[PDB]
Amino acid sequence: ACDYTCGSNCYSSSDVSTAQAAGYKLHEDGETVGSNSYPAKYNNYEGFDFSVSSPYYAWPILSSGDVYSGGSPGADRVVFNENNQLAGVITHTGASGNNFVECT
Ligand SMILES: Nc1nc2c(ncn2[C@@H]2O[C@H](CO)[C@@H](OP(=O)(O)O)[C@H]2O)c(=O)[nH]1
Ligand SMILES: [Ca+2]
Repeated sequence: ACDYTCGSNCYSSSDVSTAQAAGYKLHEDGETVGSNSYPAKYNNYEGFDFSVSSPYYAWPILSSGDVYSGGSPGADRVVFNENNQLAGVITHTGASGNNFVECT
């Protein structure tokens, strides 16, 4: 079963931890990759009910299993905070415009 389901993409907790670790590392080094400069600040316009405190940062999680290194970020993102705590997993899939919805 999927720990997180983003559209047709299935993710396990291990997939999320691996992606989060990569994104947090770049965050601590102040380095960014991709046209959207990930890891990027996530303002939570959607108003998701995250249990951990902000600031939040979004980092792409890929359905291929590989860690994001630039290029197309796809539609899914892992959101983490300054303490390297997981806030949630979100996606543009099934969301209007440039908004996000949570993966179930
Ligand atoms: N939907 C959404 N986009 C945000 C938020 N904070 C920052 N953004 C950024 O703003 C852009 C959308 O206006 C997003 O790019 P993306 O659409 O390429 O993912 C994303 O990087 C937020 O809270 N919600
Ligand atoms: Ca996987």
